[PDB]
Amino acid sequence: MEGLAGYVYKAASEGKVLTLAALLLNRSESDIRYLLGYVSQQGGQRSTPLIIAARNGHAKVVRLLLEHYRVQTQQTGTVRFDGYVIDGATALWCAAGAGHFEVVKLLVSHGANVNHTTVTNSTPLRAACFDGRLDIVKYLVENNANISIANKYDNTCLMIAAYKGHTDVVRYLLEQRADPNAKAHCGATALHFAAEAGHIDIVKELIKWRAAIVVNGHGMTPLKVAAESCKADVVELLLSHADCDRRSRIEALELLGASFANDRENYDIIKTYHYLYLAMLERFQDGDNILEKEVLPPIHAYGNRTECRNPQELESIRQDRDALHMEGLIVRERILGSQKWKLIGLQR
Amino acid sequence: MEGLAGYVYKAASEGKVLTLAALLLNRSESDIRYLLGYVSQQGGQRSTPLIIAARNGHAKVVRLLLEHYRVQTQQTGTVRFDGYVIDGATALWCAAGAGHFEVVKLLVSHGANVNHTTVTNSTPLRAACFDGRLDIVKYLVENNANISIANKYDNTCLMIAAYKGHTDVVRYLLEQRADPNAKAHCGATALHFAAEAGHIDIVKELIKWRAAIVVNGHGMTPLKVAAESCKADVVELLLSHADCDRRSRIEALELLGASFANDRENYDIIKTYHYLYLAMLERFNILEKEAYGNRTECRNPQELESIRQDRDALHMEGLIVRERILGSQKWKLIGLQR
Repeated sequence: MEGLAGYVYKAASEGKVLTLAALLLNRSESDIRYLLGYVSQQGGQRSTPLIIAARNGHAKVVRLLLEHYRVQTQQTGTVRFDGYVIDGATALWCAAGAGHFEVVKLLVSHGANVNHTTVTNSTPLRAACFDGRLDIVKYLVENNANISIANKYDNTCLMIAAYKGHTDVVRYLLEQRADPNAKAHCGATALHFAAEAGHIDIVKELIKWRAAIVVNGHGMTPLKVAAESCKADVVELLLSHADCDRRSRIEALELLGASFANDRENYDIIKTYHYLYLAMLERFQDGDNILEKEVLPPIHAYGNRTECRNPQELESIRQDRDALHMEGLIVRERILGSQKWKLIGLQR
Repeated sequence: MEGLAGYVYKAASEGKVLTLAALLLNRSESDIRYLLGYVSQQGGQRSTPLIIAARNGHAKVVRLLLEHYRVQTQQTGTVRFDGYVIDGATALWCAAGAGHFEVVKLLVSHGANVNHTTVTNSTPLRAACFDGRLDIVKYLVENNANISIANKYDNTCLMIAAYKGHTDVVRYLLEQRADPNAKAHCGATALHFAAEAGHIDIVKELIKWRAAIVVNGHGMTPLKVAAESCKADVVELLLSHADCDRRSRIEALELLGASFANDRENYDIIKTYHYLYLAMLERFNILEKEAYGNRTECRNPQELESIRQDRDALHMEGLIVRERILGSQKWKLIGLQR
């Protein structure tokens, strides 16, 4: 009966409804309950015939197990998604993460908990916003998915939708009273992830929904992380949308300019100089009260190398591909004072 | 495990460095990024273990988190100082404000941005002048802290030092080429604040550095602000020291007198009559005076004498001349925050 569990999982995973039905016919429901509750290990995943079938889109197998062998939707396995290992995953969760709307439709109609949480505390709803499948998104919340359950890292459906550019999902969740101002563990809001990824449509949608402007846990506003991530269009939307002060306008322009320069041989030397110079023009608009650039402390000075402190010194290295890379490094340290921890919270 | 986060925060709170260091022994990298980035909500404050450590002076804990666990000095929180909510406060901003000197250069030496601005554009420099801690002030300036980074209401570190009466910090700032003539959103200069608070030693210093006596947002010179704040020492200095117009002398004295008669049940009628009586000592070519109901300003000294003991009529004469000369303070005070 041990290896009989080998053939049940094979037939369910491959979608062979007629094969699976034959292996279960005329067996005790002590053995039937044993076989459909067996957790197999194969492609790095531990799951039941219910889960692997749901994960693979095999609806006729899912319908057979649900309504004919009366399998509990509660059962949880551990699956692989986007390189991540996800413990405590239900068949509902897998189905929503792989875009199997009719697998999701069956499982719900047989009473599956659409708010069941993985060990990552990820929900079927979250798994669906990850992929931006708005049809599954609308259906789950229509069947009472809590749009406010964040993952272990306090990351929200709205956050990951905003990060991956799913405009339609972002707009929908806000219509469903999603909280615009929730803060993840790192402190970012949905506006931070949208800005950092360059999705200007979602930036517009977030501000039109009265999204608050805040700093994350490292002193960064959406304007600043948009500038560090070199999202020039977002930077120039935010440089006028709010009433950011003179100092905020200069630092965004300088962080933006510096961010263009990191791959030393190939960066656009024009756009680097262009945003660096626009900042100094602003720094010098009044010839009497000049916003002088801050000097680095002596114990952190870049040797005999100093930031250009006037328009002419900047024009002096305008064509020097290497000197402008040096400038960017100084500007970023003079302003910005890892990504692994922010990526793990954006996970499905 | 989310309860373990709070235990690490509690340890960094009380400076209990050793029970903290052990709470992080034998632990994953993913876990410490969770435990050392965890924003805990104690009271109205939101802060990480690095920040409340620095806010409470526990240099033992800050170096533990900085050197052993690679916590970035850019960690920002929200903290409560002097009744205000400060967003974007770094660990170095908190230590400079709560006067923790060896924590400050611990952080600065470890590369903490000395010119970090909070959401209110407050700097670690300003946080230290507010408290008048000259040793911390000079250490930041010697590490190139920009003296001219004013807060979002244009309040300079000179201004706050003057207002809070920190004399030796004022003159040190002026020795470092601080612009004495800078104006806040109120239109007020360090001289105005010093006058309003009555710090005669700082009022002397700004003149010694040739600050300008010009009007503010309410159109009032530091002379007139010192007299409205009932600061008799500095009004007498500002008249005597300068070339000041004679009408400036009738006006400063009259207003100084009227301003002592606010709390009418318990105020100095002796001082209210005194200053009003010197005002007409210098009027009565006799310079005459510039009608609410049936109550007009006192003309003759016989009229001022006839109410010398009427606690109420002097109060009314106060309100009357107070409006003749003049005719709010909330955004001035908000700008004077840390």
